[PDB]
Amino acid sequence: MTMMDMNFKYCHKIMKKHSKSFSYAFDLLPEDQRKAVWAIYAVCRKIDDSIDVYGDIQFLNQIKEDIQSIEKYPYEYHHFQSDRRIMMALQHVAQHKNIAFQSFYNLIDTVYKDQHFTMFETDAELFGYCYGVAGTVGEVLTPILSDHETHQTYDVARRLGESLQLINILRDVGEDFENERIYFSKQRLKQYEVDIAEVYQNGVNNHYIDLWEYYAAIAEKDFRDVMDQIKVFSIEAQPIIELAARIAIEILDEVRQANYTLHERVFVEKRKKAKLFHEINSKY
Ligand SMILES: C=C(CC[C@]12O[C@H](C(=O)O)[C@@](O)(C(=O)O)[C@](C(=O)O)(O1)[C@H](OC(=O)/C=C/[C@@H](C)C[C@@H](C)CC)[C@H]2O)[C@@H](OC(C)=O)[C@H](C)Cc1ccccc1
Repeated sequence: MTMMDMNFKYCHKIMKKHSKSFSYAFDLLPEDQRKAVWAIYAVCRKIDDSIDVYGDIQFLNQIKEDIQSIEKYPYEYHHFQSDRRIMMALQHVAQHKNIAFQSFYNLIDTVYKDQHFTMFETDAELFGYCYGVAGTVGEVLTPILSDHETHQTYDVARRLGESLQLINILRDVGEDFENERIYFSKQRLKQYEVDIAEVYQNGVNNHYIDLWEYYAAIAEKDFRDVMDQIKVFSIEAQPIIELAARIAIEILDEVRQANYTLHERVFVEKRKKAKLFHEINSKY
């Protein structure tokens, strides 16, 4: 192992321990792309953690400054302030791919702002947040998942990330509620007559199913459009991106099968993921 190998292996360790769902898919990719994805995943997880868990603006400030050092001087040796091994790997990636640094900065700002979770007033603000935490990630991942760095490729990758964020929301509403988080907008909860705490206590009702399915329909339409444009991605990523769309839809059906429960985390079995992947890439 070279030292750089050890940096990527560390990034992999972070992905493998925490990623119950992304990890299976992304490790189906070829080696250079897989490694780049590990470094991006590790950096984004550290960003998300810094606030949610380790509890400091300064660690987040350190991450931003490290990324800024890489952008300004991609070939200089930096004494990274945040996590050395992760930043060395990201710098290696940036020497080989066009990283959309402003997307990292948008992500960091969104994570900062989320510190004080004010509920979203409008779907526009919810979707603005889906962009900030996940559209941005799709943007970062674009030059890794594709050889085309056109408007269309970034737009598809952004939409894929934001829709994945919406699936995540739809799966985790109970868990999120326990953590003092509601992502459905106040405008939409008000329209559908849903109080999450009330539902958490008294079971799923029809007003809630309707609200949930309103947002699920948005997610499903967005995935169909991503699938329509699968070919903007590289030939090796296409099957993996298709699996992601598919698992996303499978999660929506599991929630539905579990009658929209707020009291367990539905998940797609690893064996079933393999079944879905097999089905998919026989077409390739
Ligand atoms: C913090 C983040 C993780 C949030 C997350 O936390 C969970 C948890 O902490 O428990 C998680 O660990 C888990 O559920 O196990 C999970 C995971 O599986 O990874 O990770 C969850 O994912 C899913 O639920 C996936 C559902 C399927 C539909 C997946 C399809 C697409 C099959 C391919 C997700 O909520 C993100 O960063 C920010 C800024 O949000 C990434 C790091 C961003 C990134 C993503 C990919 C590449 C590079 C960067």
